[PDB]
Amino acid sequence: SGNPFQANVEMKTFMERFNLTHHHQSGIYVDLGQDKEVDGTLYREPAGLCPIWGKHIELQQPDRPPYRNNFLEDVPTEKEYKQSGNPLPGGFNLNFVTPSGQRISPFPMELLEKNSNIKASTDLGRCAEFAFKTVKATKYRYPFVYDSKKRLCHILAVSMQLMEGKKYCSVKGEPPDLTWYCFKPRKSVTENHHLIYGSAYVGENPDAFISKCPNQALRGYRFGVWKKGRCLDYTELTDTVIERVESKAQCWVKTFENDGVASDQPLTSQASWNDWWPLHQSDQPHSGGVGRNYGFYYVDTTGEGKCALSDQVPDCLVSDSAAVSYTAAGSLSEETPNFIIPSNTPPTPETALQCTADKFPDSFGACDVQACKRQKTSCVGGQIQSTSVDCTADEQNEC
Ligand SMILES: *[C@@H]1O[C@H](CO)[C@@H](O)[C@H](O)[C@H]1NC(C)=O
Repeated sequence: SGNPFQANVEMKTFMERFNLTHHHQSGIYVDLGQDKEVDGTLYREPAGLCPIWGKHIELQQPDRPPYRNNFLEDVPTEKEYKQSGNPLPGGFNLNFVTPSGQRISPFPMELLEKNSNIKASTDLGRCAEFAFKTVKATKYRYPFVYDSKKRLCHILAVSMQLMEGKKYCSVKGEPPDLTWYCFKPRKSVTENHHLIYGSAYVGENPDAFISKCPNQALRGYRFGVWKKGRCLDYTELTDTVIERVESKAQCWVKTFENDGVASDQPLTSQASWNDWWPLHQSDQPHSGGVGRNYGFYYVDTTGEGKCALSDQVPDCLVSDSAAVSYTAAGSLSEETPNFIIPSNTPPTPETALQCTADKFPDSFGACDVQACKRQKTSCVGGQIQSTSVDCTADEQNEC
């Protein structure tokens, strides 16, 4: 009878957007899928094509001045690090100033929107284009953070994303001998949803991410894989991790902070006070975006908020009007926000899940005799429905 989310061009192109292995093509928790040579040494470089919503690097600095514990503060100056002693004060922000003595980052969006050289149609893409178009003279492309609330575009001099261990870096000052404070990738239930992280390469095709990335939570559907002639949401799969959550927010954080998330990160040196970029290592992994990136919040039959998490690139959806499907790349929110909608170039449709009952009639599958359930695909108040129901009484003789 067919997988309905595949028996259509419109469906296909739409299910493709959640496929992070396809367009994003790189680590999400850590993103370092490319190499680039600078001053004769080979460094890792972020390369993912998709923007990562809510992602910030949490620092672990001492809780005393001069330490701000915010990665959007400037990379420190030599003088500032002379004054502070170990570990480094400051944040990850590029702090270069042009010859004119004008400042690179953070850079105002109002300036970008009125620049012809900036050919992107959306504010997020403009920042991205700017990241991509601006790097004593190198070919390295810094990753960037768009502060979408302050409309400032940040270029990040530091590409490192994760450092831990008493062998590498200090935590809150301890041990006190270490040059670097530790830091990791974070997503928070409450903090910083308005920051967007990305490799420069989001900017090469500054409009592409609009339809090739899973930017938003998908409200009212669970990620699923087509099997045994029906859509199996992750709960029905053996490889899936399921964790009890208190709010749909924790689930979303989990799709990004779980152990299996696409990660391009066992370092082999104490970074110098000045090494803003990971070194290329012989055995470095490139995830390509393969990972436990996918997940949804649902409530089970007993009233519990749960969180299914899978590494299976989904190819069908199970309707569940309470559910929200998250990935590592996109936002908690499910509303297209103003900064990825052209300022004007008409918007690109996703009508892939709109329907009428007349042109979209109840279609039933054959009986999965192992689960004694069958696919039913319908249209209810203008939206596609996809669930696994009871077989007929007849078919039941076979389970
Ligand atoms: C996702 O994309 C990759 C590479 O483009 C592909 O090999 C894989 O089959 C895709 N997974 C799907 C469509 O479920």
